[PDB]
Parts: sequence; structure tokens; C-alpha cells
Amino acid sequence: MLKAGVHFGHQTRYWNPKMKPFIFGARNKVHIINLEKTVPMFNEALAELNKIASRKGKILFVGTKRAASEAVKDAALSCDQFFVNHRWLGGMLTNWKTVRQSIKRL
RNA sequence: AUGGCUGUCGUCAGCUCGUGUUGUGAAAUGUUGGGUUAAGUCCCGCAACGAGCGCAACCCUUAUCCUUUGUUGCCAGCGGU
Repeated sequence: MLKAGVHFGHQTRYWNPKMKPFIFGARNKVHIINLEKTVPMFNEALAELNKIASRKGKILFVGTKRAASEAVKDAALSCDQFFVNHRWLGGMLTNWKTVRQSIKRL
């Protein structure tokens, strides 16, 4: 469903062999992905977020990624869901006991 | 054989724990790398997050702008000298 301009495939020629049955190659020697395979994917994926959303789940958006840090925040600040747009905390979920109290001071 | 106390090296920046994570501990990580009072004191990065001891600060016997009590106290305006 090519409804945009650049979502094909990238990063370089060198990659991770595990995800071989998903990709293709480009003119930089860089490798392309098959969107035609991803379309079936998120169909599966999106409905699951809806399933938990149907059960009013708590959804978290992650990623520092300097460039789009704000964008993902603009997507969390959109509906009601949470996010981590900067330096994912190495232990917040597993050490939620104390990272909980990090909020306490805040 | 020793306490107390003392010089401790040197006022040198370093020591050790809760919780989580990676391994087997004599485990590490964190405390490490890039910049930093005179510094693990701070910022960034980071499987770490904070905590406590030194560090800083709190101490004034320190330099000085303003009031409460003039024996066995000091002088700007006025007298006797």
C-alpha cells in the first residue's frame, strides 16, 4: 500500500542475516525491505494493540532517536498513552520498585 | 602483648551499600569513558537507578554596612580651659 515516498528499505548493504525472508537489495548495494510483506504484518499487529486497547491497556511508545524524539512524544501526547522519547532507562521496568519513587521526587 | 593519644600518606579523591541486570565467584556493572573547584563535586554517554561516608556546605576566632547596657570611654556642632 505504497501511499508515501520513502519507506522501502535501508541502512546499508551489511545487515542482520536473521531477517533474510523480508528483504531485497538497492542500488547503493543497500538492502530494500518488502512492504508487500509488511502490509499483512501490521494488519495482524494493529488489531492486537486494539485488543488490549479494547481491554483499555497501557501502551508505551519508546525511542530516544534524537531526530524523531519529539514526534513520538507528539504521538503519545496525542491520545492518552505514555512514552519514553529520551534515553530509555536501563532498569525502569525491572526496577519499577525504585524508579517508581523517581517519580516520587518529581 | 596493648588501649588512649599521636605523625599516618595528604586535604590527597577517593571508599561501600540497597535494588535491577550480565556471569560461577575470589563477580562486575554502577564508581567507567568524553569534558570538569583546587574534586566519583557537577553535565553527557552508559544496564543501571538511587543512597551513605570523605568532597562541598553548615563553624567564626575572619575583612565590614546597621541597634541593645557609657564604671575602671570616645569627639562632629557650642561653653570653661
